[PDB]
Amino acid sequence: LPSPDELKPFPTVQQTIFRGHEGRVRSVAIDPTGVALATGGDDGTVRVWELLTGRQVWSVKLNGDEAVNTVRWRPTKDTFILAAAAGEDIFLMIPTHPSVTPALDQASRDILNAGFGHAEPPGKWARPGTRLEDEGVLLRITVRSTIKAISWHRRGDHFATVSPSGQRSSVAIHTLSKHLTQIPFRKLNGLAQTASFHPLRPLFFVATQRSIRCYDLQKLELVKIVQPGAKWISSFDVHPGGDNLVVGSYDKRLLWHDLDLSNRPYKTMRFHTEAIRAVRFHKGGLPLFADASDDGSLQIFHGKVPNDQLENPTIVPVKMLKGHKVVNKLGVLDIDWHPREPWCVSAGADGTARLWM
Amino acid sequence: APVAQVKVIFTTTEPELPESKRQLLVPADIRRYGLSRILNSESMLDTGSIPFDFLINGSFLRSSLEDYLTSNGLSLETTLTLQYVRSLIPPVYEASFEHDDWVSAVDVLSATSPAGRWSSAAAVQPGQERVLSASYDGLLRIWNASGSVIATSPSGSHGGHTASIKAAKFLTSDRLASAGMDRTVRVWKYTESDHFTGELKPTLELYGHTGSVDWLDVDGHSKHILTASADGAIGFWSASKASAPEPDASLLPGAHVSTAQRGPLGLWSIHTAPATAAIFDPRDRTVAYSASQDHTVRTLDLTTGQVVSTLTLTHPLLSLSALTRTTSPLLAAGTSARHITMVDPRASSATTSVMTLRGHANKVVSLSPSPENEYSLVSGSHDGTCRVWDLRSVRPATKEEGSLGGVSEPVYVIERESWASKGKKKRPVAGDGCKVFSVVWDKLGIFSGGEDKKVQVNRG
Ligand SMILES: [Mg+2]
Repeated sequence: LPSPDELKPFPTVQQTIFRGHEGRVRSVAIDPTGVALATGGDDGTVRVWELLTGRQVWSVKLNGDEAVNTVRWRPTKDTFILAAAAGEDIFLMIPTHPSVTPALDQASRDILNAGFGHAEPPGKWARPGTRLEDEGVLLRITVRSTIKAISWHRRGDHFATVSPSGQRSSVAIHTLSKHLTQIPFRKLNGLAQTASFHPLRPLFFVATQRSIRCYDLQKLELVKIVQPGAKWISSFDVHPGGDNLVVGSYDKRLLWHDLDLSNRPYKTMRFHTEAIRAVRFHKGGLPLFADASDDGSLQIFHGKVPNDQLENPTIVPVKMLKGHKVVNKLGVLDIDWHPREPWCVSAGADGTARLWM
Repeated sequence: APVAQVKVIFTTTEPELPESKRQLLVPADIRRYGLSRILNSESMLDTGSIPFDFLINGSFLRSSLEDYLTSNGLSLETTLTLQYVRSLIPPVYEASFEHDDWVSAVDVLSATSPAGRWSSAAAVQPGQERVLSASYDGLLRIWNASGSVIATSPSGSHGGHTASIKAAKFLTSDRLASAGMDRTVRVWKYTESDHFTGELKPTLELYGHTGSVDWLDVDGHSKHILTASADGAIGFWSASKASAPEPDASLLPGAHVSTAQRGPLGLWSIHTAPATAAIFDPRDRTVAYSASQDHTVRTLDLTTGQVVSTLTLTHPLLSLSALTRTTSPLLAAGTSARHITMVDPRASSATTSVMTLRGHANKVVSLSPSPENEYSLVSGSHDGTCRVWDLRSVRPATKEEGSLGGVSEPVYVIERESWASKGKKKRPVAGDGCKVFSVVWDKLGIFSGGEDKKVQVNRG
């Protein structure tokens, strides 16, 4: 009901461009401290950047033949560990960065080494080789099929990977402190697209093409099935309070789910002429979320979760961000918010990452 | 015939006028042109051709006097108090210093520059001033008048910086200070055999910060250094090995936890976000001001190492600068929200009477005050431009801030000559190839370095 003018602050302008990648930038991720950006793309390189200036401070080529599909930081500030998926491997590395003191390096290495010696398998843990080791890449985890999604648990000892063509092994939970990889959900039936942990509870969301399955992690049992009513789900994100979802789809529908009231969508939002590639909630208290589409644009929304005063979520579109160039019918592929500020970064098929504020 | 006239009262800040001749009858249709030759008359000040501008209640006079009267609620027999000022001699492009990488920092060693004055009170210079340039390649460079490199800092392999340099300033003609992504602050000694040959040798390696050291202020009299770092801490340092404590050995490049290695006199983690600025108070060296992305300006008592005051603005702060008015302390704070905020450190929060400098289209990451006009200063932004401000120019705020405080607009815009050279009338988006990282205003000129790998010189 309110107008965008009353709903400040939200990003309106392009302010920093990250250049260096060749081919599509498939993923973007800002470090836990909001100081650095991480990117991965077609050229199979992972690149870490000085966020506001847009300076590349570190990079590594993990695999010559495989593009980096996704990059996700470990959400802990006591370490500086970055995860990257290329092909069927997961790489855990410590980017060379001014924040990495001798102390922080050691703390990070200890976290990566702890699992060692804990008494076609789901996961293969090993050193990645001297070349990658020299650049700070310390672990390679090999799963059965190509990885399209990485999702950390907030405490940073668990992370999930999703391989849409892995069939029975499409969804894996990895435990860092044990170097353990499990396939805990065996009749999931449908093509797993992505997954996420829960911000406050021991729950786990798995998105298939048409629905999102919610699991009890303690019992490994299905609790409920969220029904977005989309023909192909591309992405979803959980609100920090754990009771709300935004869902993106190739059908071009953006969906808000009020989990407390029903398993069907509360609102359906169509602001794109092409498929939606990614959705992301701001995780630091600002009532904002955004979607990314192949039409080259990002739509920023005002989204307030229900409370005392609010019987329903207040959803108001505030700004559409344009600037990414569409290449081969691909536009914006990934989004991430700053931990505290109303700033978002976008992954572009045009070979760039762009900072908006 | 008696043309319609306006009564005016001339007043000024700049030495002035005899009170006998300050009130005057003047043609209502007159303009800035006519009013300044009246000021340049035999009668008034007998200055032949000094160009003047005129401020009326905080606004410059771009049209005739009557137009101002009708624009407002004045009645053409209202007495206008026009305060006249020197017209800004436009700082046009003059030269560029080419680098192979991004220029992160800029500073000038001149007779009037702070380091030059400290030097006189070790050597001093006549017509041979030096320009210091830090680069993301990790090397400092010293330039002279004709834009040629006199000296260059040694690489990391030889005791130099082992990462990109973020900030660097002249302490004196004798000593430099620099900081960067290697979490160190390095004190240098500059020697010049002859005026086209120089040398930089590391005096101290200073350890302390847990992240990139991005901001640097120095005092050449006491040999002290202020630093703001991404770790959210403000560092207070001595540039002499004698008064500098021993380092935290865990922060040393040796640990797996030649040049003397030392620590800070004070390192205070007073911010919940990257510390973007830290400067000495112009009036009192015992006092320091810090600015950070946590939206706060904090005042530091250096002798006790305590936060005696905290000011909380609306937006993240990326740059800070101190002004003389010593009638009061006055700071300029560059914001990530593309504007500047003028503040008095002890306010606790911004009153309705707060001044804002608008015009920039990107992050303002650098600031420098005018050497000759106390009321003026220059800003450096990621939009690729440098904007000159006159704090005497001020109007009420519009619906932009919903009529909160007052707003000043630039009196000049220094464009990036690298971009302007192409003749294109379409600007880089997001400061694509032209971001400005550092600007310094000296009487020798306005020097600005940035992403375009150039130190750009502007002067009248
Ligand atoms: Mg609940």
